[PDB]
Amino acid sequence: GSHMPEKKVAEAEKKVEEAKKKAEDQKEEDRRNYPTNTYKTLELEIAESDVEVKKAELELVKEEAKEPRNEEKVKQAKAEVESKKAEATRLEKIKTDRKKAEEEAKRKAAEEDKVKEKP
Repeated sequence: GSHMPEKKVAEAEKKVEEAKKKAEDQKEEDRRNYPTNTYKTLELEIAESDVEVKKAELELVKEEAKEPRNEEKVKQAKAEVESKKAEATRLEKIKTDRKKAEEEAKRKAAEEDKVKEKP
């Protein structure tokens, strides 16, 4: 990392704020889809978990180069947030497992909506 590191953490924080803003767009789901209570939309929690690993990398860009440059501690912490990336990616399995489970024969072959595919 480094750069001062203040430079790298500040410029990447501006990015992590757009990342947070888009996860709040999927929160808009988890407050509009409460009405319906399908709300718990793993697409949100996937993005939010991986985005908070990205956040956590910016925190370690400080704790390398502010700092005693005990280079082992950023690297340790990368392996810990890599486990949290694996958790974000394990929710990516849950949205897929949901998708195949909630396919309650939606494709009745008589939905009429098929006209866009088979005119």
